[PDB]
Amino acid sequence: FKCVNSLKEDHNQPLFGVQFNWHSKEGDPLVFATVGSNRVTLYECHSQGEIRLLQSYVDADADENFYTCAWTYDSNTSHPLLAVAGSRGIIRIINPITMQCIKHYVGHGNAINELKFHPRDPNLLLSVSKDHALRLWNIQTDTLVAIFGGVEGHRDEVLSADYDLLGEKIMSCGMDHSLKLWRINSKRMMNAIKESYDYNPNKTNRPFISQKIHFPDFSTRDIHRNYVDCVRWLGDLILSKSCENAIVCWKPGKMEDDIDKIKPSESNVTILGRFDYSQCDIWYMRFSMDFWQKMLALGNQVGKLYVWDLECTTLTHHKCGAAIRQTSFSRDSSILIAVCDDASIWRWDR
Ligand SMILES: CS(=O)(=O)c1ccc(-c2cnc(NCc3cccc4c3CCO4)n3cnnc23)cc1
Ligand SMILES: [Ca+2]
Repeated sequence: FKCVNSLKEDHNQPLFGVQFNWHSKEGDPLVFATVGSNRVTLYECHSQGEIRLLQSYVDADADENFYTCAWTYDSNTSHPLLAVAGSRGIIRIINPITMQCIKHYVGHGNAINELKFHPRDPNLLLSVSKDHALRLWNIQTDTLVAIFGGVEGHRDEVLSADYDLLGEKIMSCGMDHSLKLWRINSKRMMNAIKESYDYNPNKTNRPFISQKIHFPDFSTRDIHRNYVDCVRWLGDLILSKSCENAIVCWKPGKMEDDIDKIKPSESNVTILGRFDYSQCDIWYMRFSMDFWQKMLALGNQVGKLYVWDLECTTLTHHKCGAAIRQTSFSRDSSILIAVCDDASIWRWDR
């Protein structure tokens, strides 16, 4: 990787999220989104390291602080859509063509820390919040499918979640140090997803009833000893990080225990490896994997970019010294984008 370009956003506020759109064709434009302050900005990656600003969405609320964004497509037309949320706990669905807000979802009793679209069903949006719960939305019928939390749910703010390869289960983590598994391929959850597609507030006067999932399918507080701010699946394995300067690769149960044969009572975990690094002991630092899950990338609090081949390397520039909050690889992994606390964007090409 070589640094081929760099730019700073005029608002000067930290950039907390960055996502390439992976739903674009080959030979179609390479687009990425950035979130920070009350803004969502679109960019196009061109030949010889050029970054072209497409458009920005500025939210009406000046005190809204976007923390996350995620890309989806309209199943019927294949046109891209972008979901954004943050400190207001409002989900906004933006039309990237016109950078206009199509619709919004209110529900969470505090800020939204991460947004994730279901890997198979583009209408299924997962939100994680400071209110201790996860929420699964059907953005086609504008319904709240399920609320994950309560009694045996997270006991503090949820910082991250990720679906497995096929979107049969979610793993979430937060300030309570725990990592919780929630199966969505249960009869109850599949009937709720099916039911949510048949709902229309125009054909009934009764509300749609959300599944209230009070108990996870697995839980552990044995991986990390501090806030768990990032979680991602690597097949049936889990990669998670705290602020203890390591990304831990682990799994529920014992060495030969199948994740789908694990009972909720399961008290064992198996650590399969660690990715050690330095100066990334501040809360809110995300790691990211490329489309193929062939590469791992994590930025540190002083502008260093760690990149590991999953089949280490440090990417530095003297002008890059602020905390790198999030990174994103293009679908083909040829480009890696890093976003910083000083509103700066850094482009690294293979
Ligand atoms: C410059 S400062 O004033 O010290 C500061 C620093 C961090 C935050 C902040 C960032 N991010 C989120 N949530 C999203 C999130 C969650 C997990 C990992 C992760 C992210 C974004 C990057 O890595 N926050 C929720 N509440 N505060 C925050 C706000 C102010
Ligand atoms: Ca399985």
